[PDB]
Parts: sequence; structure tokens; C-alpha cells
Amino acid sequence: GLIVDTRDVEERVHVMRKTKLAPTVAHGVFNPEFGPAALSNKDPRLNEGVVLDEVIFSKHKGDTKMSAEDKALFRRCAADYASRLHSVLGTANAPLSIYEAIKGVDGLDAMEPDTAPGLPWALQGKRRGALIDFENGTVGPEVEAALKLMEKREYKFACQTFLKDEIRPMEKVRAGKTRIVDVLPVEHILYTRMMIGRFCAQMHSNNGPQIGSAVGCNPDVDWQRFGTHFAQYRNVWDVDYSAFDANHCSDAMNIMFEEVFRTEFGFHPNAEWILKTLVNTEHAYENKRITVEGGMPSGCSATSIINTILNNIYVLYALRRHYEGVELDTYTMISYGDDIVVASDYDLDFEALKPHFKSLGQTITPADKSDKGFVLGHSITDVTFLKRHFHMDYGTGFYKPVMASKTLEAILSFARRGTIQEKLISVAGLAVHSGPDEYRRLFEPFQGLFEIPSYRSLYLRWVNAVCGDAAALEHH
Repeated sequence: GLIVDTRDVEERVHVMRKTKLAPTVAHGVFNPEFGPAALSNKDPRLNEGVVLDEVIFSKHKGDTKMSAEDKALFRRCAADYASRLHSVLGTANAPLSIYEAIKGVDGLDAMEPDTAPGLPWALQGKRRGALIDFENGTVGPEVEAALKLMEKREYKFACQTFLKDEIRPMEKVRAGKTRIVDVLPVEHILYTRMMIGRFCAQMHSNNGPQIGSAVGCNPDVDWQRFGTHFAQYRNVWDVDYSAFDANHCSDAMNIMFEEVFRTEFGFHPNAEWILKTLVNTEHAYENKRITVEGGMPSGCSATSIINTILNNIYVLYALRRHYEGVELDTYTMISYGDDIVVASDYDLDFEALKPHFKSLGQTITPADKSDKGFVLGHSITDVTFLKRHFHMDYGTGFYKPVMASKTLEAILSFARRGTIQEKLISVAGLAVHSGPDEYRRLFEPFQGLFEIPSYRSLYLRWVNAVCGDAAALEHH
């Protein structure tokens, strides 16, 4: 986005912290080229000249203003995608009750009871639980007051910059490439969920190529569904973006919000309004207040869904800006945020699409760097989606999500104190797909210290998850 103003204020919003990640027994064995991101400017690992503040906001290099002709085309694309989306999902998009927004509904998890509350609550020493009764699904006086301002469209707010405590490749760690979470006030998240939580739950429940979204999918069971679909096309491309979320221009955001969340599609008039509050935002970092025009805040409610919707419209837009007669059936795709897989029987020239994506402020390049240009002929077995490859399981003939061993090793090398056992059971679910031998090697360091699921048990669990009938047939 475009930083239009920077100012210093009296109130200091703390951002520096201590990492909660520590090495595990596997770290000494795998020696991963990864480490916890720097959470302080004083971190000795940072390179000379690295100012955490600056690096974090360096992604904002402008808000691309689209021509009248391009915005008209973009609206047509947004409306065409919206037509497909609501045709598949239906129009039961009315507001969620306060209780439902807090507790959740089928397809939408409940809100986090103890995560950051945002501003100005964090400066007042108030935690989320002091504002909302998460057990009974009710809100206190402070939130109630804020909701009234939102119903009247008079609500104002500032985002709290939060450093993401996570593992990253060391090269990025040293460069100070610590990612962030733009924490919005809890009442804002609550109201956003009230306005579009219904729609979000439905998108989760209907994930797939038809609506171009993988948000809410379960790789274990869905890779077979996604794999068989894409294996049917002549060409498959996996695209990479640079700062996808930060480079969404205000024109694209506003237009998308205007065409997708219309009252005629079952949404309350305030759904478009609350989403639009995300376009021009104020961010607090220590004593600084930075105003940014354009770009999607990080971690805001429905972030994955919004980014995925934009990704779908971007592809339709770019193809139509280059070719004539392009429609939704000209190609097929699936995306999760900035992650994306596109396919078509037509020999689409993605290299030529670069300038068209640039008109949106987005920079695309092939996911496969062993080629300074897009090529034809790739298949579903050559792409990576959600950090997973599409491999055929020889035992069943079903596709399974396989993660790179270097990635798994890195994941296994660090953990928050007291969570290792639970983390291992989770990663085991990801590692089973790498096969018996690699599975054994990856968990070898933990043997005897923690309970490691047998490869056999996880494989059987997976077969039934992907196809219950197949699991049953094996018993005739």
C-alpha cells in the first residue's frame, strides 16, 4: 500500500518481545537452516543497518491506481466471479447473532478467548475476557457501545502491530524479515464476523475448484479430489506473488467488496461498509502511527477468504485483459490466500500475463524458479500448493499431500515449551505421507521420550478419511 502519513504520539504501543520457541532434540540432528524470527532490534543475529521498524513496513511501496477502463473490466470480472460464487453457495448471508459470532457455527470456528484484544484495550490493561463473555456468548458495555457506532457507521479504530513469533529461514531472519499480525480491536473482528461470518462458513463448507477456493479444506481427504480434477487438464501452472496481501490496491479492494457483498446477495448493508474500513488504515508501532492507503491488513477477520476471492478475480481479469472471449470455463483454479494452482487445455501464455497482473500492482513469477519464465506442459504432479506436493499413493492409487522433508525437519526442530507431545502427534499426520522410511527417520530423535504414532495406524486412518468405501472394500 501507500504510506500517506507517519507521526509520533505520546502513547507507546509495545511490540518487542521474547520468543517462546526453543530447540527440540531434533534440532541437533537435523541442523535446519531455520530459526525464530527476530522480535527485537537488539537481536545480535540481525545484519548491520537493519532497523526492524523499517523492514516491516518496507513492503508498502505505493497503491496502484487503475485506469477507468481497467476498473470497469475489474468490476465485470468481480461480478462474474460473484455470480458463480453465490450460484453455488446460495444467498443465506444474513448477519450472525452476537452469540453465533462469538461461539461460531458449522463451518466457522469460535472466536479466540485469550488472544490480543487490540487497541485501546491493550493500553488499558484489559484482556479479551474482560470485554466479552466467551462462555455465554455475550458482550460487556464497552463492546455494546462500539457495536452501536458500527451500526451507525461512525466507528473509528487503529491497528496494533504484533510481531509474529515463528520459525523462518535464517537468511530472512538476519535480514530482519519478521512477519507481522495487524491486530484489530476485538469488537471489529466480532462485527466483521456478524456481517459476513455466515458467508465465510458456507465458503469453507463448499471449498473446491468450482468456487476456486481451498479455504477450509482438509488436505488429507481433499488432495484426491483436487488431484483428480487438475490431472484432467493439458496445462497446469503454479504462480508465485511478491507481497500479495500488501499490494492489493484500493481500487481492487473497493470494487471487489462492492460486487461480492451486495444486499441483493443476502448481505446486510453494513457488510460492505465494515470490509471497506480495511482499505485505509492506521497502524500503531511503539510511539509511531503510520497511515496506509491500500493493502489487506494481516490477520484481520476473514483474511484468507478475502485474499482468495481477490486471487480468483485477478486471474479472470488478467486473462481477459490479454485475450478475447475468456470466461470462467476457459480455465480452472484453486487458491488459498496468495497460494494458487491454475489449469486449462488452452495453451495460455502466462509470461505475457505479467504486465496485466502489474496493472493491479501485483508481480507474478513461476513457483518453479528453475525457469525465469512460465512454460506449458506442467502437470498437477509438478506443483506445490499449501507447501504440499501431489503424489500418487501406490498402495491405494489416491493422491496424498507430501511435504518436503527439509520443511518437516525444520518444523520438528523447534517448539513452545510444554507442547512437544501434542506437536509431534500433529506433525505425524503430515509426515505419514512421506512414506515409511522417511517417517521413521524424522521421528527417530523423539523415540523413547515421547509417544510417536505407528506409521501403520496413521496410514489406515488416512485411507478411510480419503475414501470410506475403499477402506470397507479392503475387508471383503
